[PDB]
Amino acid sequence: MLIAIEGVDGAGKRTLVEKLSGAFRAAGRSVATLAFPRYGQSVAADIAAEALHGEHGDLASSVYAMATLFALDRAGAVHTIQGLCRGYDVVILDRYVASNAAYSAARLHENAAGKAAAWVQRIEFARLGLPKPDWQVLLAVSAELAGERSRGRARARDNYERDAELQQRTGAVYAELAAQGWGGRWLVVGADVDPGRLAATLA
Amino acid sequence: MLIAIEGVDGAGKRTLVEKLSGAFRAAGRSVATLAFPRYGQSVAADIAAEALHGEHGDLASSVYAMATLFALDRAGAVHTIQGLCRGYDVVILDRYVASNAAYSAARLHENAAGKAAAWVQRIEFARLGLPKPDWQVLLAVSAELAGERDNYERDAELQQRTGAVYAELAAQGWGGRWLVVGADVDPGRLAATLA
Ligand SMILES: Cc1cn([C@H]2C[C@H](O)[C@@H](COP(=O)(O)OP(=O)(O)O)O2)c(=O)[nH]c1=O
Ligand SMILES: Cc1cn([C@H]2C[C@H](O)[C@@H](COP(=O)(O)O)O2)c(=O)[nH]c1=O
Ligand SMILES: [Mg+2]
Repeated sequence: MLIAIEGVDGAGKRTLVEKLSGAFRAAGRSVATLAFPRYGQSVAADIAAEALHGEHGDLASSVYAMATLFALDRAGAVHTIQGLCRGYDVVILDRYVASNAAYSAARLHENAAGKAAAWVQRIEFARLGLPKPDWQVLLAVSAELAGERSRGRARARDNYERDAELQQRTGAVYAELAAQGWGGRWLVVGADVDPGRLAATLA
Repeated sequence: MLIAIEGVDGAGKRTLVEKLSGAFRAAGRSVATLAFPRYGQSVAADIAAEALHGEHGDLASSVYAMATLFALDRAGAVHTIQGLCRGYDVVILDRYVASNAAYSAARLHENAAGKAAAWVQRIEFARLGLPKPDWQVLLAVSAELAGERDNYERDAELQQRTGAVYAELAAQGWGGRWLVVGADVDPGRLAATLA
């Protein structure tokens, strides 16, 4: 059971993942969680983070270069994810493939029907062989509240987080992805969602 | 001993790799060779080539992104390089870390003493762990002779400036000692000089 948690920056994903893990375990299911990008476990991830903070020359200026590094990070995580799914009943991922599609489209002012979304789909699911998630849960939230959360919980904000319009468009692209079942079945929830009920719903 | 053969497209690196290897073997030394980018064996390498052919949107428009891909390709070969270095007296690499410094600087109109070349050293050698070559052999060729024999290959201006950064990397001893040679260099004398 592979579950992916998606959403904009400051949406509260970490928290949702926490509550959901407990609920699942409460219902006796073994849970494992993994977050992307894998800071500290991937050079591709680390360079991506440093790039979002202005480092590495013109790296961050390329939408596809950034998407590639995140995709390369997940690719190096294929055996890790398969290993988790084998050792636990529920594997929960804080951010996954859909993140790349939502942000890349948003940075290019494209929607779910744009080239970037389709490109991410082919690259990660078809070529890099990333395991399709059984569930993609979009934690939808107020753009203002999310923006403020990042501002408060800030370590300094990167170039994506300081881009209020990028965040709004990313929220919108996410909604389109969820509505059309991009990459599988989605579940849209709010911050005030009941863990136990959500868990019972997903599993 | 780890040896890297550097040079622009059309310099004749493969031929030199072949001759130098035969020379070392004749001198009673085992030799293994490896070529970069590892097209067909690396995803980073393949995406880079594809990007150089107009694929993957705006990826190729970024100098550092392209540079990062070639470096990640080399990173994936560290274990292979370390295995060769343990098994053979001489390991010859057709294109290595200096290629990234040369092409990146050339794309940015920088010189061997600039930011990009310094960046490549900080990334590949220390962060990624690529062994620093004992010798970097530059098969120097003028733009005219090279021109006589993707986005990069098609750019003569880029090829010319790349040759220029190579000439400077060699003079400044970027990443270690260098040797400049021509496609007519005598294998035996070269092997004796590198021994
Ligand atoms: C995982 C991932 C993140 N991103 C974006 C979303 C975030 O702005 C940023 C970093 O991811 P994030 O999980 O927000 O990291 P941090 O812990 O540093 O806040 O990059 C992508 O564009 N694609 C991806 O595949
Ligand atoms: C290995 C490597 C190649 N390149 C380049 C030069 C070539 O134009 C292209 C592919 O190399 P190739 O022609 O030897 O197969 O990528 C870099 O810019 N940096 C590197 O580190
Ligand atoms: Mg974030």
